[PDB]
Amino acid sequence: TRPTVRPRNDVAHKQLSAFGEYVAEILPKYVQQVQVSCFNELEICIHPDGVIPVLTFLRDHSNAQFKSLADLTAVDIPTRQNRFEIVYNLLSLRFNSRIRVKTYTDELTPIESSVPVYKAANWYEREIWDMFGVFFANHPDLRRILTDYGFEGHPFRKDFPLSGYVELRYDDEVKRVVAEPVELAQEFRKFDLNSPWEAFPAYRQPP
Amino acid sequence: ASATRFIQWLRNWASGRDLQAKLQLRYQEISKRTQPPPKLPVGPSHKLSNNYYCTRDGRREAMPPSIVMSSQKKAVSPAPPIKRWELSQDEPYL
Amino acid sequence: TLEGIKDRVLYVLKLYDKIDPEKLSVNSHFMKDLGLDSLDQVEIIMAMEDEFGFEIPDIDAEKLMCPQEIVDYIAD
Amino acid sequence: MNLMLALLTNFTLATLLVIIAFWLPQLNVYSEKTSPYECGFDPMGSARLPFSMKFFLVAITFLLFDLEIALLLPLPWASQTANLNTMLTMALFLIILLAVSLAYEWTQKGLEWTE
Amino acid sequence: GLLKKTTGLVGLAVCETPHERLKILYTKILDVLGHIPKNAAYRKYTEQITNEKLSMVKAEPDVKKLEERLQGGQIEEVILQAENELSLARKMIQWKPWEPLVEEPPASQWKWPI
Amino acid sequence: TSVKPIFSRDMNEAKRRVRELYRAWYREVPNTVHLFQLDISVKQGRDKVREMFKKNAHITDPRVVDLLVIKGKMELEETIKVWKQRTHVMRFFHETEAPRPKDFLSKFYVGHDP
Amino acid sequence: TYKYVNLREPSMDMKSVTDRAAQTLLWTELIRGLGMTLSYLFREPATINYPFEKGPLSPRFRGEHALRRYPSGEERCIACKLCEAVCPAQAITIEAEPRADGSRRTTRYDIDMTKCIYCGFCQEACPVDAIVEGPNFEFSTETHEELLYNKEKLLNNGDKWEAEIAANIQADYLYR
Amino acid sequence: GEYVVAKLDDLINWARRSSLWPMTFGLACCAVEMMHMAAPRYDMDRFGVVFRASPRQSDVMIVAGTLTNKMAPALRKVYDQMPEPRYVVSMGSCANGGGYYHYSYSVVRGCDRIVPVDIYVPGCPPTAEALLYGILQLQKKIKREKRLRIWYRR
Ligand SMILES: CCCCCCCCCCCCCCCCCC(=O)OC[C@H](COP(=O)([O-])OCC[N+](C)(C)C)OC(=O)CCCCCCCCCCCCCCCCC
Ligand SMILES: CCCCCCCCCCCCCCCCCC(=O)OC[C@H](COP(=O)(O)OCCN)OC(=O)CCCCCCCCCCCCCCCCC
Ligand SMILES: CCCCCCCCCCCCO[C@@H]1O[C@H](CO)[C@@H](O[C@H]2O[C@H](CO)[C@@H](O)[C@H](O)[C@H]2O)[C@H](O)[C@H]1O
Ligand SMILES: CCCCCCCCCCCCO[C@@H]1O[C@H](CO)[C@@H](O[C@H]2O[C@H](CO)[C@@H](O)[C@H](O)[C@H]2O)[C@H](O)[C@H]1O
Ligand code: SF4
Ligand code: SF4
Ligand code: SF4
Repeated sequence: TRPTVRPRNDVAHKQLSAFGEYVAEILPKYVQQVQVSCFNELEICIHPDGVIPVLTFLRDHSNAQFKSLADLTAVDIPTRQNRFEIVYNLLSLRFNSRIRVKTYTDELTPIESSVPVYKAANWYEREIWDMFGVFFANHPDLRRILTDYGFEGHPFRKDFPLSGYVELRYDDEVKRVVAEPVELAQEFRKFDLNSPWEAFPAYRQPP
Repeated sequence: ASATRFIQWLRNWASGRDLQAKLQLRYQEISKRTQPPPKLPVGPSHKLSNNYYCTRDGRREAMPPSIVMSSQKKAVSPAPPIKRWELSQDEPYL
Repeated sequence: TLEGIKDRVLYVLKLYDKIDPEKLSVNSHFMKDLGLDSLDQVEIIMAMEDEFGFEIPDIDAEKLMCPQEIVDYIAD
Repeated sequence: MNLMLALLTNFTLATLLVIIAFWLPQLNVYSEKTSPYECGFDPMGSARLPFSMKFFLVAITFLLFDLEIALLLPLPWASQTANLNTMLTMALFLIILLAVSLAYEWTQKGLEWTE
Repeated sequence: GLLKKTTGLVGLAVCETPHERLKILYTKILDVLGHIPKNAAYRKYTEQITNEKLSMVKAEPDVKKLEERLQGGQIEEVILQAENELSLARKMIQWKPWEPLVEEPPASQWKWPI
Repeated sequence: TSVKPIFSRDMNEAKRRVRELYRAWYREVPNTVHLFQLDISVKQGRDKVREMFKKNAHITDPRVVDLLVIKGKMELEETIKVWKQRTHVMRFFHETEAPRPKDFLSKFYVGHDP
Repeated sequence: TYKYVNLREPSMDMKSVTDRAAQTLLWTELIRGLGMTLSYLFREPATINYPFEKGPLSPRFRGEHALRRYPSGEERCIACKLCEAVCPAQAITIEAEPRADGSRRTTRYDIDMTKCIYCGFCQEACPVDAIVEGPNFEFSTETHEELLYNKEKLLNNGDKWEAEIAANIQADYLYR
Repeated sequence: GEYVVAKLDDLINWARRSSLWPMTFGLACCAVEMMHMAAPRYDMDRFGVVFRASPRQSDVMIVAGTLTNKMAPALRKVYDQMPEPRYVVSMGSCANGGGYYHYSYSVVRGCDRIVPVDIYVPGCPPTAEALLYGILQLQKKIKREKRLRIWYRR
């Protein structure tokens, strides 16, 4: 018990590993990877076709009972062929446990809407569509939720610029708010912070 | 604190409490605004020996995730079922 | 009212200004002779819905490519 | 006369105040300033569109109850009659029938607003 | 044991005959699982946990004691879970997730960091 | 080269969706000018609709077309339900933009941008 | 553990029933609520008499920025740019060069006070206590441009407020 | 002549600054410190400052928080719907110049791109007392107006 180091909990690591292979055994059609992190978080990585079967099994199965959808988000990784990682964070009140389910898609491929599994997903999927452009099929009412009406682009994409492409002001001539190409009085200053020396050997990637 | 006895009585009766014992205006029961200097303690790693950083480096004990299954016997649940909460003995019914 | 159908249809096409009324003929093809594009054709079809007052589903609409074809469709 | 004088003064003063209010201040009128208010965003449709009344049945019953008072307001004068035996019976009769009508509408859910 | 007046959860009505209702639902689940292939892990695992729950219901006639044994909250919560499991079993027949993986991911689809 | 469709399985199916959207936009312009009290004409608005459809006439991916129609339908829903304000509707006309000459010499005089 | 906030079945004895009928008809619980606001009417109000009376602050208060000096009058800032790097709002802009005597000093030190989040990170990062957030919070202006501070403004703030700034730093530096 | 209009300015100015009614209009964090200025310790009402929800019955707009592009047309609308004279107080870094979201694609870099601003109150958020300083600074601005004196000399 060193004061500055986070303690490691191995009973949970074993419990999550056991349930991880339990899920993989039951749903081999869709499960591609199962892993447990060093802070004890189980992640299931699945084929996108299995969004509804996997989530439904986790919600309803007596040994799962993940009744609460904590969060549904996406991550943009431009280097990947399927750049968008879709992340479901589920909570089980019965077993006081959490699980993360991950799938993927690209710009032109839709994902089945999980609203039929969790009604919480309605606005989460609207946010993912609005900020990343990932279309969800058979969504009850898909449309922008966070951006301005008529806004073009998906800001949370890595290739979308931080300050966007347009900006607003009030023009007295036309007596309304107008949109114009963005010019900044002070450009945002890019900082190169990365140290040129490796920090974490344990995560080194083979050459 | 300057209220007269009659007014103290009146607002006590109207409220139904003894308002004077727990006034909401602060007087001289608060800490002084000039305090003596502190002398704060140091942490466990303030040693001159037996203190090599490589024995107390949390970031370097972090490891990548354990791959349980990669596509490259009894049933289990994620954890034991949660115990049912017990009612409070302090005040079970508000 | 078959006789009046032909007259009404050509009345619509006269209003539409993308086409020359002297170039116009009951057999002239919208895309070929008249030089119109697809959207232009869609606009013409909408103008007929307003006139004869009934829907012209897209499956039907794309076939109607000459003034004569429209009058034939109206008959039903 | 006095009453007519009093009413004229009251509404004459009110009109004078409105006149002053409209011609004293400096005005700057333009379209956006005078556009209909609705929390910063343009109104969606006309405010002249029909506005459903959920208490419509209570509103009609008010018309019938609002005429009971005309029949009952003479009661202080009626109490001066020689024929008090007939009075009290008829006064109590009207109020009871008014109470019965209220009970009927109440028990038949006429006072519940439509959803 | 005297019947409850409330389950404590809004919208979850108190069940008058929990033991019989559970036996009906557990039997139905076992009937539905008979149409799944014997080698499917869903069948073997769901049958196992189902038979353990059904055995408890048949051996404990007291609703309080039975709730303590099932460890699933109020007995009406257990009935709801049984209904949810039965709903899943029917869906799994259409999905057939015991089939082999539909598709491998691209080479570095799950590699992190890049 | 086998991918999951969005709606239309091929260009012919996609184009039908485009024309259905175009009709809806064409029919809505008179209401938009009336409802938003725009000073433009019904012709000016309909010309703008044509211009927005014409700039995407070179697409040959049925999936890219389906997304354009999806965004067009959402764009129309905001207008009809008056979620957009007049500022949002008039952003299509860039009324406060000083025209930017597109010839080499005019660009050469004004700055370094190509 | 848990407790029930609203799960009590009221008693049905004629005294308790009659007590509640009196409550319904005589408005006793609404009268009781009137007693509470009456009691407040006769309490001394908590209002202070601003600007003649001020609210209490602490030596850690994060207010208007100022650039400080050494007792000799030399500037403490050595253009290390640690404050500019840590600024979460990118509100700091710095340029530096060797001074006429070779000293490492800034020729630009701007704080855009309409970008700043008054977070105090800059005074944590500074290794020489050059940039601080002083105790002044009453510097609202009539124009936006007046809130774009350059080095001359910030140095004047340091000279203006140094007497108080030094005393506050003296009271709190042992917690840092 | 000069003496009468001089006193008349003093009167209309005194009435306008002694009876300042801000629009009930807050945007984000800074609206919390606006509440604390209405709370007992500072009691804005004692200066004659009273919140009123309707723009028609408001004299001051206190822009208290971040102005996004989506909100910008609405803020301009309710400002235009105030009768004159009207004043705008820009409260906090976000309203003053975008602040900590200055470089965001969805934020207006200062509410003075949308409305004219009389007073800028710095801080993130300005303390309740700092806002009260700004309101009293706006009052002293109104005390210096010379509407009739200038009219007389036209
Ligand atoms: C309970 C009842 C309470 C009633 C209270 C009534 C107010 C009592 C205090 C009155 C003091 C005087 C108020 C003057 C305010 C004028 C508004 C203003 O500031 O505008 C600036 C203007 C100055 O405008 P300007 O000429 O400098 O420029 C205007 C153009 N732009 C906007 C481009 C700058 O003042 C005036 O124009 C004239 C000042 C008149 C002052 C004397 C009042 C006479 C007005 C008579 C109007 C004629 C119609 C009769 C109306 C009935 C009158 C009783
Ligand atoms: C000899 C034979 C004699 C025959 C005659 C004998 C008659 C004596 C007995 C008559 C009954 C006495 C009470 C009469 C008053 C009316 C009582 C009443 O109406 O109360 C009920 C009413 C509704 O309450 P609620 O519980 O919500 O509804 C019932 C639930 N289904 O409750 C309410 O009205 C709620 C009111 C809410 C608003 C209150 C705000 C003001 C409260 C403070 C005012 C205090 C009183 C001030 C009086 C001023 C007088 C000048
Ligand atoms: C659904 C229909 C419901 C109908 C309900 C009608 C209720 C009526 C109840 C009876 C009301 C009057 O009841 C009657 O009042 C008169 C007083 O005015 C009384 O009469 C008494 O006082 C009068 C004068 O005041 C004397 O002249 C008389 O000698 C004396 O008997 C009667 O003794 C009493 O029986
Ligand atoms: C002579 C004057 C004085 C006599 C009183 C005259 C008015 C009598 C009013 C009607 C009284 C009986 O008729 C009334 O019917 C409704 C049926 O919807 C009953 O029941 C209803 O009332 C209450 C309040 O609406 C609800 O909480 C309840 O859920 C509902 O069942 C009332 O409890 C009863 O009071
Ligand atoms: S207080 Fe924070 S935001 Fe302001 S200048 Fe310092 S570091 Fe930057
Ligand atoms: S103010 Fe301090 S931290 Fe900033 S550049 Fe100067 S010495 Fe460095
Ligand atoms: S200025 Fe600061 S407190 Fe005010 S809204 Fe912006 S971030 Fe929040």
